[PDB]
Amino acid sequence: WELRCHRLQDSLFSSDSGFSNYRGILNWCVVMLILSNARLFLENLIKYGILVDPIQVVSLFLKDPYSWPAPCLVIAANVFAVAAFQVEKRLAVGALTEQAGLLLHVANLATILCFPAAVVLLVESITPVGSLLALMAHTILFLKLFSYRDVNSWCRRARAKHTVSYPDNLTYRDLYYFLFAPTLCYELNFPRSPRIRKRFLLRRILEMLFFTQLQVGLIQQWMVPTIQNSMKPFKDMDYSRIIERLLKLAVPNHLIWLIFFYWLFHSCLNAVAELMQFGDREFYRDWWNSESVTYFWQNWNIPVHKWCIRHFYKPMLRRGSSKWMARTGVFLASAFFHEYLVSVPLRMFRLWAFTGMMAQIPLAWFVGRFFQGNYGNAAVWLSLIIGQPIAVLMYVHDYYVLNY
Amino acid sequence: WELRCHRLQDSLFSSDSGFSNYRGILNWCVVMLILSNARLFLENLIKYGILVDPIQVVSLFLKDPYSWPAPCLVIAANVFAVAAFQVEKRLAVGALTEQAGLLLHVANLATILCFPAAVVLLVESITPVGSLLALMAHTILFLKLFSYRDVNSWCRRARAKHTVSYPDNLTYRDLYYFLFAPTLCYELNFPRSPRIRKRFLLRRILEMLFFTQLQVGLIQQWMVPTIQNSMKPFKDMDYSRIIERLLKLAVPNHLIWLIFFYWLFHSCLNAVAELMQFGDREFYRDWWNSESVTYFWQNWNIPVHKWCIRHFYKPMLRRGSSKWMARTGVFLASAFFHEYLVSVPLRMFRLWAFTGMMAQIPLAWFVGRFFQGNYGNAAVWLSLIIGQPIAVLMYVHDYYVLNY
Ligand SMILES: CCCCCCCC/C=C\CCCCCCCC(=O)SCCNC(=O)CCNC(=O)[C@H](O)C(C)(C)COP(=O)(O)OP(=O)(O)OC[C@H]1O[C@@H](n2cnc3c(N)ncnc32)[C@H](O)[C@@H]1OP(=O)(O)O
Ligand SMILES: CCCCCCCC/C=C\CCCCCCCC(=O)SCCNC(=O)CCNC(=O)[C@H](O)C(C)(C)COP(=O)(O)OP(=O)(O)OC[C@H]1O[C@@H](n2cnc3c(N)ncnc32)[C@H](O)[C@@H]1OP(=O)(O)O
Repeated sequence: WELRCHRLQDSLFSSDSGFSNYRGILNWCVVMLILSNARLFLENLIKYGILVDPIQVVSLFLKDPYSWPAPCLVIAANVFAVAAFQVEKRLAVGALTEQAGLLLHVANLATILCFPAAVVLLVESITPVGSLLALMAHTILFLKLFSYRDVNSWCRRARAKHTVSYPDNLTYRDLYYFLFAPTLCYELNFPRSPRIRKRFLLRRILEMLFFTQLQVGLIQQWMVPTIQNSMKPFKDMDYSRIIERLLKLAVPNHLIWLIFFYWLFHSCLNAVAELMQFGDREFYRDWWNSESVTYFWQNWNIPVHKWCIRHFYKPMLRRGSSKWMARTGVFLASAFFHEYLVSVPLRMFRLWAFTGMMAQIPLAWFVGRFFQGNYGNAAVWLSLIIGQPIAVLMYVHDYYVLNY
Repeated sequence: WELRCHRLQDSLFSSDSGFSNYRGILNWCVVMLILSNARLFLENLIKYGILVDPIQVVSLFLKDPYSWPAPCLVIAANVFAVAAFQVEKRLAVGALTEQAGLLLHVANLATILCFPAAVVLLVESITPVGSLLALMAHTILFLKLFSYRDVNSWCRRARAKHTVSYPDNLTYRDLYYFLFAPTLCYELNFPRSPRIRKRFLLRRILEMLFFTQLQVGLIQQWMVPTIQNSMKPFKDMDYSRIIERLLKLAVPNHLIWLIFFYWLFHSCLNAVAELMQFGDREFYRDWWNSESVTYFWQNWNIPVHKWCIRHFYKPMLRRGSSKWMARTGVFLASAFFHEYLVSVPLRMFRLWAFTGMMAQIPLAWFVGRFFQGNYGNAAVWLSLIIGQPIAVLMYVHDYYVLNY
């Protein structure tokens, strides 16, 4: 019975092991967060929720609507929605010329982009956090209407040669189901879930509330005191002081962005999809396992990646153009939308976001051409800390100092 | 081109996805620890390492050896090692009766267990942290010598009917290579690595030093102030106060035990195995992914599990006994060794460790019969926080209060 029991192996944590199953770490983080903050979350939940008076605020908005510009914009987006729908319904039956339809759709999209920006920059009575919601609603509406017109154009061009054909997909039910759906690519037959899971909805709502409380606590107890150490704007300040102050904020800002990602792309979108019985719930991929910046940029946001691939990248390639030109176009569009979403709601136009997005390129080349394995993943995790979140934190800090 | 792109799926974080690859979380923890504590680690490393004078302490021990009982015990363990080796070498050639050899081996093992305990309980000049090292060395020596005599007995009984046979494996080189090897199961041919990786050794030493500094910082900045809030012993204290105080210490104690596991079972053992070119490096398995307490107890420590299975469990089953009796025997041996390793170095004999190990049973039954999936893993992670680490923390706290 002298037989052997040892054999060449390697410990699980070592990179040469090829081990990947680490769900226990996630469950540990959840258990630690709950054990540490459950009493405070319950206290704050009772305190705030005992003041829940939605009828009060609804009536208040109903007494004077012209004093709340952000919900008025979120409501007026439906005018552009109905305009695009009417253009499409006339294009199907009505013999409206395709060039006229294209021109009207381009006008509708340009107005969708330009109207909220004008109303925000001109009306000084709108808060810089409802302005962001209005601008996000209008950006999402712009992308969704682009996809809508594109898919309907494809189906129309096809028609010249349990399931729904082309002309019977133009209804307000389908259009509005698409407008509220957690996706930016239009289809005629969406995949559906069998039923609404109430425990799933409850857990998602609890996650949303808990991470909201956690983010407010993080901000008000870690970043506001650190900012109030020396309240000066980042503009008109030596680079040494800028870096010295950003070193104290890089970590809590990173945690805030992580909580943003989780409670926005996992819990909120799954709650919406569960309420709507939406089938496809692939809203993200393993960006945390990225070994280069390009993998992270592709896999951190799947809706926008699908949109860029299906309506912006591949149509541009099919018309004849090098991949470099299409990548440059995507880069410029992303920079423009970063500006649209950051500078406009704050009315603060600096060169920080642009140079951040620019310096993101040689960093990507370096991480791709020098690091590999777990060191590439560490370099990506480090680039997330001193990358674009810093360029947004500078804006938010300068605004909080200049305006309070 | 109206074809579809959506399909029924589920987000990666949801338990219904079946996703497991989460190495990015580990790399994130490492990057965060480094970014947060690198300056302090470098400062403390410079400060302490500029005092490195090993020749000084070696000479000091050489001037008066009778004043340092712990290294004298760690040195005197070699006497028992050589005694067992001589018994075996005489059993091979020398016609020593097998019953006499068995009796001498039993006497040697009983002395291995009883001598350090007596020297510790009788000599009051030994520190309660060198006492633990001596007791651990003698426990490990006891287990290793048990395995040695068992394997040699198997090979001898077989003999009555690149590679090494039985009689040519009895040498001081092989015995001492086994004694320093990170394993408790003896073999005649160990698997070997091809070469010593210097970068691997450097990273393991750096991990050891870094986690040592981190643990000292955790203790001296989180648990010593919390203890000094009201310095009273856990004995002669109301249960309400006991639980109220343990609630403030459950978390840092858990983090301390996690760092213990990592820097002891991964970095230290891999450094030793790399210095010795040891092949098998499976020192642990995915205990963090456990869905019941039994899986965790089996997979958290692979050396002791292999020992219990190969020399204690299976030999007991082959002689005829129900599985319940063997499990009870393992439980009693583990309780005895917990006492031997905790109570003796502190000279403090209470009923806390025994009732902790006892209450571990109905907790295991409950977690097995009620929870499943990620909830079982959460229950196991919660049982690790209020389980045995608490029963060791009570001992250490009472000692630190009573003695300083
Ligand atoms: C917005 C809300 C945010 C909430 C909080 C989120 C937290 C996230 C969590 C944690 C990180 C912290 C936050 C870090 C980041 C913060 C950034 C902001 O917040 S800015 C704010 C404003 N928003 C933007 O400015 C848009 C940002 N970008 C995006 O949303 C997308 O990720 C985007 C637009 C970048 C996706 O675009 P693509 O990179 O997928 O596009 P293509 O270039 O077409 O990629 C396809 C790739 O495949 C290759 N390819 C080649 N042949 C192909 C083929 N046949 N088919 C497909 N691909 C092909 C192509 O060459 C390309 O790869 P090749 O770049 O060259 O390496
Ligand atoms: C020591 C240094 C620690 C440093 C820090 C570590 C940190 C760790 C990290 C994080 C957690 C925090 C710390 C929590 C824990 C702290 C506890 C202490 O520190 S106490 C201190 C003193 N030491 C002890 O008292 C020993 C503790 N125990 C151990 O070391 C082992 O894990 C031990 C002895 C429990 C392993 O024994 P088995 O459970 O493997 O033994 P069997 O019962 O034979 O298991 C085999 C199983 O397979 C089944 N089986 C059935 N047929 C089989 C067959 N044919 N072959 C094999 N198995 C079979 C058997 O029925 C059994 O499973 P069925 O229990 O019934 O569910």
